[PDB]
Amino acid sequence: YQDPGRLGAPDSWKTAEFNRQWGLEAISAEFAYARGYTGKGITIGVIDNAILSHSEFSGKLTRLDNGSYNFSYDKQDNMSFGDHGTHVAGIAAAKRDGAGMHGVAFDADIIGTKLNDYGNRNGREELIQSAARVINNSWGIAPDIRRDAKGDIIWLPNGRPDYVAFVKSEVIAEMMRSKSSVEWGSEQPVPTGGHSAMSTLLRAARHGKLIVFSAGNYNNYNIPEAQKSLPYAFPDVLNNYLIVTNLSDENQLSVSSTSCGQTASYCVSAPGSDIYSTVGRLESNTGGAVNREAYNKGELSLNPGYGNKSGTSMAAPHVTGVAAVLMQRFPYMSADQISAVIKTTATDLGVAGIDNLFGWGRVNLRDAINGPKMFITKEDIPQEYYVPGSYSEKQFVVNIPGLGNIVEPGTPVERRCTSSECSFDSWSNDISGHGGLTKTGAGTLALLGNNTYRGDTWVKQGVLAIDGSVASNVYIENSGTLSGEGTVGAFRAARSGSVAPGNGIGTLHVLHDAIFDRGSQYNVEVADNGRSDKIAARRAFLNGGSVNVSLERSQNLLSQNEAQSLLGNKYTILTTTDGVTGRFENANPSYPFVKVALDYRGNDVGLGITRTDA
Ligand SMILES: [Ca+2]
Ligand SMILES: [Ca+2]
Ligand SMILES: [Ca+2]
Repeated sequence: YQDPGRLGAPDSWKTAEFNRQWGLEAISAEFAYARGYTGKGITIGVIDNAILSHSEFSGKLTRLDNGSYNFSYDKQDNMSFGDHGTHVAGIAAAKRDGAGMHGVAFDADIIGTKLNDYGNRNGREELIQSAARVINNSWGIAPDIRRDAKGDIIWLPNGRPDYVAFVKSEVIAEMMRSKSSVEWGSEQPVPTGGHSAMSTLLRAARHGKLIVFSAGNYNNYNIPEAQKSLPYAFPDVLNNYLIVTNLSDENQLSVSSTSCGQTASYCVSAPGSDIYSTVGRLESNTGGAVNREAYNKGELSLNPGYGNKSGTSMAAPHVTGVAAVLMQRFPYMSADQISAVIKTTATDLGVAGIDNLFGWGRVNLRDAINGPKMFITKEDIPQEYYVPGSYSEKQFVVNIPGLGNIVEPGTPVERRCTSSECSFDSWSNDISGHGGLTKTGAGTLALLGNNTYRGDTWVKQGVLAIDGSVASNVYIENSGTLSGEGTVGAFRAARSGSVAPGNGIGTLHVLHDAIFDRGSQYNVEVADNGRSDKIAARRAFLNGGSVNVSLERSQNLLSQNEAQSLLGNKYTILTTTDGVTGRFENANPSYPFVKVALDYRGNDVGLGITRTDA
C-alpha cells in the first residue's frame, strides 16, 4: 500500500478507506494525521469480547486471556461469535493499509483482555502493569426494562426498550456505600479470576491510565450507572475517567444514547451511530446449522470481515483513539492532562457550556492538537454538575522534559521523551479558566494564544516563551526563563530566574509591574544603531539583578572585540509609564577599556557600551 497521506495536506488523508468510517471526518482526525500524529508508539488496552485475529490488527495485537474466543449460545445451542471487542478495537486502531476502514489511532498497538469467560487468566493486573496508556470499557450494567402487567417488554415508539431511568441521588449513594471496599480492593494486585470491576478500574486510574467508558444505550432521559459515577467516591481520579455519549451526527445524540447526566464534568460526545468497523462471523461451511455440534465436527469457520454497529460502545473507542493520537502529540503529558485537552477542546453542543446531554461536547482532534483551552478548577464547573472534591488542583503542571529524559518515572507508563515536542512545544489555543500554569522540565513551551486563565504562572525550569498574551502574574524561579515578544500581566524574577525578551531581539510587554530580585538575570541582546531587547512595563521594581549583554542569538556575553565594535551605542532596555524604583546590582560584561553602563532616566533604563571613565 502506497499511502497518499502527506504532512501539511489534511485532504490527502480523506481516502476511500478513511471515508468508509464517517466518525473520522466528524472528529477531524485528518488534521492530526497532516501534523504527523497517528498514535505511533502508543499502546491501547481493551476490556471486551476477545478481539479476532483480523488482517486489520496483524502485527499490532496482543491478547492476555485463557486462549478461547467469546461465543454466545441459545436454548438450542445455536452458536454466535461475540464480535463486539473486534468492532471496538477496529474503531480505535484498525490498520490504515488501503483495505476496509482504519482506526482513529491507526499506528497504535492493542492489548486485549476478555470482559467475560476469562477462566483464571483475566489479564487485568497484567493490563494495569503494561504500557497500555488508555483502557476502553465499552460495557456496563443495563437498568430494568419497564414491563406490562403480563411481563412483556414495553417498547417506545422510537423502536427502543422503555428502560427505567437511574436516579442521580441513588446511583451516587450506591457508589458512596461501595467506597471503603472499592478503596481496599484497589490497593492489592487484581486476582486472575473472580475480581471487582470497580477496584480494577480505580487501580488502573491510579497507575496512570486513562479510563474510557461508554455512557450506555438506555435513552436520553437516562443517566450513567454507579460504576461510571466512581469519581464521586474517588474525585482524585475524575481527570482519569471519560464517559462517552453516542452522536448520530456532528450535533445530535442518538435516540438510544444515555445522557452524560451526573458525569457531565467528565463526559464527552463522539460518533456512535452506524459505525463501520472490523467484525467476525461464525458461519457453516456446509450450509447447515451454526451450533456447538457443528462447531465440534469442524463444519464451522470463524471469518473476519466488516459490519455496521450503533451504540455508546462504538463512541467510546473514538475517544480512546483520540487519546492515543494526543499521547503522540503531547508525549510529556500525563493521562489526566490528556483528559483536560480532550475535554476543553471539545466543540460545545446543545445548551452553552457543560450540559447533562453532551457534557463538554464533541471531541475535536483539529482543536485538541493546538493545546488545552482551559486550566479547569471547581469555579469553571456549573454547580449542577460539580463533583465534590474534584478539580481542586490550581496549577496545570506542564513538564517539557527535554529530548532523552524520562517522564512518569516509577509508573507502568514510564517512558523516555524522544520526539521534538519534548524539547520545544507551542500551544496556539486560547487558554481560559480559573487555573494557572506551572512550567517545569529543561525544555521550552511557547504560548501563542490570547490567554485569559486567572491563575498565576510559575516558571520553575527551562523557558516559557509568551508570543500571544497571558493576563496572569508570572513568577520566574531558579533555572527558569520568561521569553517572547508577547504580553504578560506582571512578572517577578527571583534569584537565578531569567527574563530574555523577544525570539532574539524583541520587546516583552508587561501590563503591570516588572520586578527583578537580587540574583535575577536580564539577558539583553543588542545590535547596531540602538536596536536591543526591551521590557515595556507599566512600572518597575529593581531590587537587584544582573543585566547580561550579548549579540542576537549568541550563546556568550559580548567578547572584547564585539564590545569595542559597539562602543558608543545607546539602547533602551526598560520603559515604564509610572516609574522605575531601585537599580540593577550590575551589568555584564566589563573589560579594562570598554564596559556596559546602565543609565537610569527616571521612567526608562538605558544601556551604553562606553569607555571606562576614559
Ligand atoms: Ca484498514
Ligand atoms: Ca453544551
Ligand atoms: Ca532577546
